[PDB]
Amino acid sequence: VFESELLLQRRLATTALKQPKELGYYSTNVGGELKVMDESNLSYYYLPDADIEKHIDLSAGARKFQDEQAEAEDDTGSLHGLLQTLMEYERRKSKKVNADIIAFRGQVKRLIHCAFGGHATDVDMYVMSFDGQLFIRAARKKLEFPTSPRESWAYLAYYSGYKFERMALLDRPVAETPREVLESRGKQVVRNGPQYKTVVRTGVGEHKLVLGAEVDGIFDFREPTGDNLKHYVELKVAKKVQTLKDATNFEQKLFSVWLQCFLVGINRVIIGFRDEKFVLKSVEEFSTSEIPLLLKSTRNACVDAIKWYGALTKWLCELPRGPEDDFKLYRLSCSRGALHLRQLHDEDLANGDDIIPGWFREWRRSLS
RNA sequence: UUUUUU
Ligand SMILES: [Mn+2]
Ligand SMILES: [Mn+2]
Ligand SMILES: [Mn+2]
Repeated sequence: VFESELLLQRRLATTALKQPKELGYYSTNVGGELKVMDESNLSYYYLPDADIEKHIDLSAGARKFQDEQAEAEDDTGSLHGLLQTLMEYERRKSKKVNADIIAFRGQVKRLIHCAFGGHATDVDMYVMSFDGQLFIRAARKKLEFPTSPRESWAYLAYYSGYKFERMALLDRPVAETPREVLESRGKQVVRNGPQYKTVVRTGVGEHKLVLGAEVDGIFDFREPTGDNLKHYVELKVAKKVQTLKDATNFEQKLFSVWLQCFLVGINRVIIGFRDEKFVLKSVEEFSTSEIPLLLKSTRNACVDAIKWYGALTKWLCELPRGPEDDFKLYRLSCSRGALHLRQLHDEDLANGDDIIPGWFREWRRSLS
């Protein structure tokens, strides 16, 4: 329990970020399908002006949407896919990855965000120490799906995100896509089961992290034998700005998508702007490194976030990580303006697969 | 994917 708490206004004076580097990738689907070092679920961006001129309705198909994530019974916070891909990478070099924290981008994002307007309740994770490193996972085994009717704002907003993915992405590059396919994206059923994730090594301050992140597609082209961070794009839906209150909202979405992308080196953002009827009006591309300067013309928010990020990283890295500390377990939360760490005594969580599975523990021993 | 007063 030693450094049990970290105040949300704490800041490290160091803005130093590492160049993030792609280590690996993997494709998943509900029903436990995992494919290590496989890019099957990586999509390609294609949304021509001609398509946008057709007045794309991002609420279309909401009633017949197959919510495969909602229907699945699977552990959405699990590190299993990440660790498997990591194992395979370490197996190439026959050597543990050099890093302090192993986690999902989404969870780190939530950690940073809770100092800048993000909900404190979104931070609810486990930290387990093992082999000199910290393993961090969402505590929740399943996400919180909107349960209101499908004609509701809350449901349409939720769906539109996936609908815009279907209208703006392709399974393969344009050249390799049948015409029937290019011209009928409006008809096709929207899915959320299939995912593609990158696994990246990055850093802030003195500390290095390994982050899994879900990736929306390739913007321009893929390098089969190179690092594809620079080619990835993050897709996002936002309400068309026409009022002072819209603008402030959009500034938040910008800061937020900047959190989402800078963490793992994704430099391309595309935002589909909708009206209140969920009709797509236009699309605008942004470069991630540009967002902080854009926000400056509205704030020092990005620089502070980085200082916060370094503070919480060094704070978490103060947890004991020596040979006697294997399988210690902690709950990480946010409340009353601070982050909290609390050691746990739950032998079933610590000895089961929920955080670090046996096959991975066994793999790391085989290395010492 | 949705929300986040920041
Ligand atoms: Mn996808
Ligand atoms: Mn995504
Ligand atoms: Mn997206």
